[PDB]
Amino acid sequence: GQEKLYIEKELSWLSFNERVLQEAADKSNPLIERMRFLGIYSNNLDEFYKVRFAELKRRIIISEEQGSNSHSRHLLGKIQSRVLKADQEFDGLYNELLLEMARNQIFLINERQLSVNQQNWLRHYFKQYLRQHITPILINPDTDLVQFLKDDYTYLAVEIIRGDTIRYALLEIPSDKVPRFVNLPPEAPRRRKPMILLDNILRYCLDDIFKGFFDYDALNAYSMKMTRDAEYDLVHEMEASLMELMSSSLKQRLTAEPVRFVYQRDMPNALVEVLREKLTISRYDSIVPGGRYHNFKDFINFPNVGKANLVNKPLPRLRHIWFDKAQFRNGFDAIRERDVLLYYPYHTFEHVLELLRQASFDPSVLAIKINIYRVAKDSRIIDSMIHAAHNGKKVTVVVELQARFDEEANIHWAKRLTEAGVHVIFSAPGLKIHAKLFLISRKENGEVVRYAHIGTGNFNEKTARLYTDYSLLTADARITNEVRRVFNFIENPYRPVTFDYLMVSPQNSRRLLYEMVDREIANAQQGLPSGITLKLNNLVDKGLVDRLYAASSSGVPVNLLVRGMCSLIPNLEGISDNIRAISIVDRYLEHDRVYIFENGGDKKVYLSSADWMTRNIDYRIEVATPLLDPRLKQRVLDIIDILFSDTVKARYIDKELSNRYVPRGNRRKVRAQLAIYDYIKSLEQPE
Amino acid sequence: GQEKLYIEKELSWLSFNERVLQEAADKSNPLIERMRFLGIYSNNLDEFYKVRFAELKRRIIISEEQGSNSHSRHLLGKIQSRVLKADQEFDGLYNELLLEMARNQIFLINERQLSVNQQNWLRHYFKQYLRQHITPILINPDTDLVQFLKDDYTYLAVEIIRGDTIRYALLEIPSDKVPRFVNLPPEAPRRRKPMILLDNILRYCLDDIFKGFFDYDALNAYSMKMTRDAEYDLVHEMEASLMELMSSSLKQRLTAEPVRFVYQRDMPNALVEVLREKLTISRYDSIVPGGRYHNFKDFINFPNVGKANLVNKPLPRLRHIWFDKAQFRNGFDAIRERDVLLYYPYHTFEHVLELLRQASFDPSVLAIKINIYRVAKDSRIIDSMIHAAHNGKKVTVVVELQARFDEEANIHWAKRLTEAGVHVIFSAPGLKIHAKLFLISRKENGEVVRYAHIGTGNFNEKTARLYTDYSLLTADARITNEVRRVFNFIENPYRPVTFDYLMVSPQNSRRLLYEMVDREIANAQQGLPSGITLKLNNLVDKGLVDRLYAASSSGVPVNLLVRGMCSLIPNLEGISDNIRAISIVDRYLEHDRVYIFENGGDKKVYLSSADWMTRNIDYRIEVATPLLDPRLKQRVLDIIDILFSDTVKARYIDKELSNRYVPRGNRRKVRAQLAIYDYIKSLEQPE
Repeated sequence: GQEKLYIEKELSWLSFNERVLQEAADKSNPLIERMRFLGIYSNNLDEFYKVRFAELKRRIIISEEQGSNSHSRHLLGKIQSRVLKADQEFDGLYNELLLEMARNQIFLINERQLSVNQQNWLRHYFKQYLRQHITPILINPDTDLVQFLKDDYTYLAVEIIRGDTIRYALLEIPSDKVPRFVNLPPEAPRRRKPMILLDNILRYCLDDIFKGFFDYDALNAYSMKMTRDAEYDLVHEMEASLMELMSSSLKQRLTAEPVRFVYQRDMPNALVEVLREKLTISRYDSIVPGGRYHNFKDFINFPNVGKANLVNKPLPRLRHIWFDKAQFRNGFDAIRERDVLLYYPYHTFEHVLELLRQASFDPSVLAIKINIYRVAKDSRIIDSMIHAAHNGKKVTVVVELQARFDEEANIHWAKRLTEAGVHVIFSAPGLKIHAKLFLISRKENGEVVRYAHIGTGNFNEKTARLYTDYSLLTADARITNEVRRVFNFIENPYRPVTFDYLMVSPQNSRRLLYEMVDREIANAQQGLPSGITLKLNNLVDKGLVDRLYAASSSGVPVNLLVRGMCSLIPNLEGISDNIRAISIVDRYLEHDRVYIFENGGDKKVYLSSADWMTRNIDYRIEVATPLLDPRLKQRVLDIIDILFSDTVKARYIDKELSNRYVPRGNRRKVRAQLAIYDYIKSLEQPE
Repeated sequence: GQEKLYIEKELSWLSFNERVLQEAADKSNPLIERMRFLGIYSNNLDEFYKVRFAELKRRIIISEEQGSNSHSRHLLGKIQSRVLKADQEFDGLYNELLLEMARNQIFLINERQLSVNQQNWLRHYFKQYLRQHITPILINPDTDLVQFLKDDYTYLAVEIIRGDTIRYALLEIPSDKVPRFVNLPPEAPRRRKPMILLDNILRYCLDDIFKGFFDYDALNAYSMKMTRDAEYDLVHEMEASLMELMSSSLKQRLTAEPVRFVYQRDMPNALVEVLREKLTISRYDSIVPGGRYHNFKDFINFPNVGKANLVNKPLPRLRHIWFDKAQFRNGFDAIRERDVLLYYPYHTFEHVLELLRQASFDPSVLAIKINIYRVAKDSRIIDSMIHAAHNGKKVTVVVELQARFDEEANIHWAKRLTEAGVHVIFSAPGLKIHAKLFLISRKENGEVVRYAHIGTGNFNEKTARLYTDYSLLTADARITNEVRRVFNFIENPYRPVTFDYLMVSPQNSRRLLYEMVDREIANAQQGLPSGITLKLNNLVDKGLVDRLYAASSSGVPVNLLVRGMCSLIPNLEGISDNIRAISIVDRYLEHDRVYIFENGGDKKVYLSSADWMTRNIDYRIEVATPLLDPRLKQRVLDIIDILFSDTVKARYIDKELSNRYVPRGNRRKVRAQLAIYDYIKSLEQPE
């Protein structure tokens, strides 16, 4: 190690969540929206430790065992140094925001700050609404918190003192059943909006919770929280001579998933100890003191007790007028006529859902093939496939059984189908189909005509609204056959398969990408117009990054738009002098990755679902589509223009991880995510 | 057969549901409440055919096979003659009520009566809300409605006409997902409240549902509904030499559960035929034409678009102040102090639920035994038993696995418990524990003290509110030990067991009842004061009835209050000259049966859960409790007084099944179910 050629993705990520914090600070966002961001920020860091950080640990360990060769503990340090520095910054904001909220007449107060009236109000409220959910868990020598104790929940450790006697009991903050923020009755000026945390209501009612059956001189409560690291598995597909030589002392010290125990700073050491034991806090397990509150994630639902101004105004999802043209009898005619490209959340997912409902009873529809990844809870699509089954249609449904977090939510999504006449097909052990396709075939007088759907993100009717994704609808055989192939590839991957238009992970990808970059590089070494323009969530894969460094050094211009991690360092004398990269963190979540290559003058524009990360190129099922229709190719190009024209949310990506905001020169003030809406909105104006 | 000594229970029942209809007619009830009654009436008759009537069939058949000896087909006739006569009466009311509703500015109109504006309104409404739930089921030669077709749902059979061509398709009225009554926008006077049936919206949009993929000159829709008879099993416990000799032609013709097919009168015979087949309508299956609408049961939720007046005013459930007395530290002290008797729905079930939540963490609570019959969906009691488990408490839970209709809802209520430390105990094949007890033991300084709960109805937190039930809470060992025994009896019934205070079905009952009646009879044949006063839901059991006839003829006075069936004929010269019986059908449902015997002068008062019906005395687990506390014994006596003092809802029971209303002589105007409230209300006034 000498002069960083790339940026550690884990550090790049910290910087990414920091950009998220900038949203909490950014005064241009409504007050309540900023509060909620704090929740996003927290929930992210939460997943950071549960997954990505736990992953890094292992790698650094896997390194050790027999041959660790990366300045790992120097990175670990940098990591927690950025985190601590952040935590103190988080603390600043929360304070600032608390003040600001008060200015707007809202007051998040604690049990000690109650009025000699609200007190009597709470007690009543508690006995009439909360009590039933709050039942002491007694800590006895045989009680084994180990099991029944809820993972990631907040608990209140109660200290029951009677003389030199001390009994211990737990109180679960029921954040699931009851709202975590309760509005107290306005003391004097009816203007004020006072609220208290559910945690502090309990803290305030400890006596009413225990006096009925316990004798004590005093009661003390301290909060604590316990979290387990995520599940491992995909790291042995390299441990050739490693996992083989790897000693049992390391397999046990690598498989065993640790436990993090967090407790309020002033919890009497005796109680901490009591828990250290009851919670099997062994060697590899972590014990950390700190704070009265945990689960700041719960701020993602901070209610809004002010005027609408304090909250973002919801944009109505738009109908793509094309589907409505009276010259179209139905959805299949609209698509047969022209390739249709929808962009969520500006458009309603309601079209794809209408289409699928049609195919389920349209006499001409012969079959339907479609995959169920991480869709919305209890899909309305499932019901449709059932109808199609009941109406004939050869219905084929692929269900992957292990996503990133929405895994066990597709192990039930099956026994049902089969019974009605559906051919169900499960993905291998832990394989992820991050693409979301569906193929529909229908006898259109004599001939069979296939209509496919290629969706960059997933069928989640919840994902369309917080995420921005594409949805291509086509009858173009060039693309149609390719989707058909994809589904075949899934059912029988043992059989050789090739794709001429789609980029399919992990069949081509690497090859298909290297090859496109290598061509721009070629045209650049010939002085022709070249260009690489990517819009990804993460740019990390070693190979792909170097491939870009190469493009830059060969004169090829590269414009990146990565909202998350970016191990690529832009502006490196002789390495990446022609690579400009920014990040836009706004309301919505980018779920759509694009690829745009100059390819001489005839630009190739791909809509993908994969980030330039190793796991997305070589280990999961991903799909990227070229836009054969120049009309649609253009639309995507405009949108990408609005994006790179942002001067409100865009930030620079530098080898300094500064997250500075792109300055608006004499150029216009643009906020992509909003301009994008007006762009779409203008497309749906009566022809 | 000559001079009916008893009344056929099936006829008595028809008369009972007729009393229910009288509620729909009774102008003293708010308009919307009367509408909803029509639904009750319908839902009842619905269950009448699914169960009781299907049961009678079998008996009459079981009679046949080798030896049928009851004027069965003479009864069948009487049965459907009362039903037809009723149906025509039902029709009258509905019409009258429809008129009355209009007077109040409400108009339930059909698709043909829409305005040339609401039409355009519906279509829009349909495409934006209903469409997604309405997907044509195409009827093809291979389609087998047989399976996937929903039982008891309403379907619209659509006729697609194109030349001399006719295609058939089904449309399911989605009463489960969408409200069955939609409010249309007021045409001219803003006063009017126009609404249409969901069935008729479809009927009106047939074109918008099919034009997209079908070519036709016309579309016709006709409603139909299919119902299956309930499940059989408890009739072979007598077929000694019967079931044995019984021929396979009868076991097959007796087990096989028929299917009832109902269709709109004018459905083209071709379509009826199409369905006769698709629906495997075999021999024993029933096919019946009639009406545009089915499922009148859906009227139990008829919305109220008028002023509160049109709906019954909800009485707030009262706290039993006794549990609140400051001299009581907790629930166990209130009960240890005095036997506590709660009467629902006047009181909140909230006490029993508070008590159970305490026992789950009260250090002195050692164990808890309790049964899970037909409780409310996802019990809050289950969670409590889990805590108790987690807190030590030897928790024992009995789960019967087959109730009358809430059966499979207790097959899941288990795997959960065991895991946490709960001793689960399942009831035999099809055994019903219609009692609802729980025993709690707690070390009260040295000694162990048991507190039991004896509930006449079930733990259903839904049942407490439409039903009127008792709930006795006591620490009296005389009763405590007896409950303890009950639970033991359940766990090990193979072991001999005896009860000295509780009436337990089917251990004593018969004996315990015969014996009490026989004693009054004795005191009556000695000129002493005797009396039998029952409050039941049904008085049918042969033996018990004759036992009463005997009491009457021996001079013993008998006062019956049966809301449902009553095979006993009151006022039979020389048979039942001293038996006065009435029925009160009001808002609430009687789920509390009492028993009261004069017993010399020292009256015995029992609170039971069993009706005087054979299945409740000899085949199910029932529990009746004597009221050892004279204070509580008195309260029940007052309530029973208010009841028999009713002169608003009380009806006479006669051998004419006239359902005449008890006339208010110069006596006061009383409405028990309301007076009962004021009685309780007065008991909870600050001491």
